[PDB]
Amino acid sequence: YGTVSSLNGEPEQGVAMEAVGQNDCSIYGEDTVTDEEGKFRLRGLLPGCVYHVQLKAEGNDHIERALPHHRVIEVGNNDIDDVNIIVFRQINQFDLSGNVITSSEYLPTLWVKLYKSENLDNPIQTVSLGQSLFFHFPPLLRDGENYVVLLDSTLPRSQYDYILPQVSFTAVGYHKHITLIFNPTR
Amino acid sequence: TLFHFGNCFALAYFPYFITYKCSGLSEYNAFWKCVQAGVTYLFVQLCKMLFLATFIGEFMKASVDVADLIGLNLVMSRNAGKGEYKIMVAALGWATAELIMSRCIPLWVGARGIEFDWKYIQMSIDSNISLVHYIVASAQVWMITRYDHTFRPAVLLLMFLSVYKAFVMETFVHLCGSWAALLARAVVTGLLALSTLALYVAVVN
Amino acid sequence: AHEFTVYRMQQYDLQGQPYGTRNAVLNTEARTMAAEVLSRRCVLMRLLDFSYEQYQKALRQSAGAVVIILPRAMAAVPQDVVRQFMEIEPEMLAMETAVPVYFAVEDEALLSIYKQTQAASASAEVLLRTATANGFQMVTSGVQSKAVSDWLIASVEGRLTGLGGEDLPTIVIVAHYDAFGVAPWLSLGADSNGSGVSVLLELARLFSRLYTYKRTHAAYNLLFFASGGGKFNYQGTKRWLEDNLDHTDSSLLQDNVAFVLCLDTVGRGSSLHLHVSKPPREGTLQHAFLRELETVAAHQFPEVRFSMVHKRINLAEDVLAWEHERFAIRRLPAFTLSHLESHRDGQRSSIMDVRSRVDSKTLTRNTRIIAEALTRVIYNLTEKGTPPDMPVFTEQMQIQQEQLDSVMDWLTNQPRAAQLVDKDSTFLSTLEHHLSRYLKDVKQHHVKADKRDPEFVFYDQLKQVMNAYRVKPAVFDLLLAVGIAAYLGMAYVAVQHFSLLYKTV
Ligand SMILES: *[C@@H]1O[C@H](CO)[C@@H](O)[C@H](O)[C@H]1NC(C)=O
Repeated sequence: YGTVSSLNGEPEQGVAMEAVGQNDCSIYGEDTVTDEEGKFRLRGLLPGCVYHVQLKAEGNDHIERALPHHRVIEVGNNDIDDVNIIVFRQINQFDLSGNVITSSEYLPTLWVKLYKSENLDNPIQTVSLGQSLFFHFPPLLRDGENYVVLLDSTLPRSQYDYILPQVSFTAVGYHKHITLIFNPTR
Repeated sequence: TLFHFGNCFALAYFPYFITYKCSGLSEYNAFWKCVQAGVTYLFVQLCKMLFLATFIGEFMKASVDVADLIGLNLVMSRNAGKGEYKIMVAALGWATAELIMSRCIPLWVGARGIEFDWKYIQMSIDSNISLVHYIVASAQVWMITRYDHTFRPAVLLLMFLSVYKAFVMETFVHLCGSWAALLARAVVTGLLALSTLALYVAVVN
Repeated sequence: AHEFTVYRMQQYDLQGQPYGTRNAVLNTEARTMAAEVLSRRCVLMRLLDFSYEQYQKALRQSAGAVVIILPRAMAAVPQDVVRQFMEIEPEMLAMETAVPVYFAVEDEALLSIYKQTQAASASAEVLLRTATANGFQMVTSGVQSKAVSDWLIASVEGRLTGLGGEDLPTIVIVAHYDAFGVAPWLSLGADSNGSGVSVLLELARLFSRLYTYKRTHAAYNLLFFASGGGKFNYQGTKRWLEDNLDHTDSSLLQDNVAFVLCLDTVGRGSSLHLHVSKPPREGTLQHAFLRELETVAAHQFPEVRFSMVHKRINLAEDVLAWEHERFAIRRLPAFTLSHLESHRDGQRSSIMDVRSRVDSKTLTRNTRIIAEALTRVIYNLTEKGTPPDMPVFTEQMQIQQEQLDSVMDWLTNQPRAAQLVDKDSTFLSTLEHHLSRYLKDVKQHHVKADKRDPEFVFYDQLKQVMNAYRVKPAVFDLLLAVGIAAYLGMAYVAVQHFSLLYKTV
């Protein structure tokens, strides 16, 4: 008998809600999908055992966390009230980033790449560094997808000597800060 | 360090003046002869530079030595008189040419400033020993000239082989300190000086 | 003739009174520390034996210049000497020393010249000393420092709109990216507010991630301000606060301004202190945020001791202590967060603040604490349940340790002194881009000088190149003159000697 709201206060809808018991009461417990208001109507009020409201493993794919994972509530000679849990959705973007360590004069002559692993000859993104030592490749999706960050500069070997770095950041996490280092000589 | 430049110039130029005043300059007024010798030395230096541009280190040194010997022989043959006096008009002229060359202009641009490297005093020392080295070269020229006995051509060939001793010693030092190298050059040049005076007392007849 | 690069001491002016060295020309011998005259002579000391009594003796003796040979590594130097050089710095800087002070970097030839000068300075003996008097002469290049009259102190500002309404409270976060040490070109400033601008950048990233999505879009405007012109009395904040208050009538700095956070030297250390100019009034937003901060620092991370520091505003000091002072002057709620406990501590400035002095773990923990306190106060969580025995930033929003490390490395990569970061330098451009990828309405405020009673006039010629010319006194060369006179006499005799020898045969 509480509410399941989001971080700001928006009432989440379609979130599975149940209460799993402990001790000998582990066999008792029901579930209830919350409504638009976030007012769940859990039933099965048996005293003598503490309850644990927490998010069902199945049927809750879109929703990532429940910040108060469990709420200890003492079941006395009455009902429970004011059980609020805040929840976060599952962000799917990757939000790539990463600085570049190089001299100032070499910066305008650089474009970082996003060569996909399966084909190192067909880049999918070519954000130019320009005058800023920070590239912010537009967000990607995260499911395996090994990538490359080959730093493809315009400076040829005819007047300078350099080696272009190559970084693989197989996308299973949530961020990355590739730090390509470009220090040409001669 | 202008006064350092003064001390180095006093070390270098003054012995030439001493030789000029102690060798009877008024006998020929060798100023014209010295100028002609310097012009010949400049021409020989230009020819050596052209040969080096056309064309390992030993060959360049040998060519430079041959050109210097030819110029000294021409200068000596330009005048007739006492053998010691043609010796003087050749050697002093060539030595003055060397001093006016790249052992006075660097002495001007360097030194006189704030830095002090012993290189300048070393250059002055080497310029002073170049006087006796060119004395030896002129002695070789005189042995070549003054008629053709008692294995004199063999001794002249030995002196010619011993010539380019400065380049030989420089190569040896490169293969082997700066002051140690200068001392070694001084001793070998002095040994050639004594060999040449021995040749002179042998040839006086 | 060695050609090393010497970085000069500070030459900034504030409110009209000068500070630091006021000379950038020297042409004297290099007489290191000895009982000799030491007047109008460059004095060479090494940081390993750089005592303050010795330095004050050098300055009082009117030396030609003072050159300090910093160790090349600047990290292998013993920590006790580092602490002593921390305690020497604020007193050394706050003076009108008319003798140039240059800081150099160790070199093999530098070690050789220092050794020779040390041997010659301390020490038949008189003539031998004159003969072997290898005392070098050091001369610099360029002309005297000229007052740069058109230096624009930069400032990067970015907004974050709330959920709905035109009266939302506007929490403000500021951080002065610059850091001045005893040498502007050597003032990397890693543990200084350069470790606070990194936390500000990470807070920007995290709150941008939280605000982009509707369901976590809280109704609290966040005005981030990576201010320039920092330890120089916080001019960048002064001009920004003046232009957003009295010149215009719009902008969020007047509507419903909530607490104004300020971050500086928030890196190393196991203690966090929230400094306030005046105590928070009970019930207001500042008191709520302070309660959230104390609850977080007492329940989530017990390893940090937390305590308010209430320093009353003082209008007599040269600088306004913290950064929240300039905000509290204009009747604006503000407080500063710092690992320090006393503003008088010289742990700031600190050319010694190399990158290896800000521990990444401590920086991450401090960022966690600050970000969680802000999240709890902003999102009204405290009166919603959510016991403080479990965090918000566990997964999918974890404070990126790699990002913090890379940002810190980039900040320390180049000097960040306010006199060297141009209005269009790649440091400022990269900072603006980084803030622009996460914020909205990012721009660049500038303060020139007000051109009347100059609030600040930074000077130039801070990276002069100095030449180590070998030289010997004229007495040596007089000895050489006597020698060459003897040589000339020997040569004069030698002509007649050889003539007699040839005659003898
Ligand atoms: C939000 O906070 C305000 C004041 O901090 C309070 O009056 C209000 O009740 C809070 N909202 C909720 C849902 O607790």
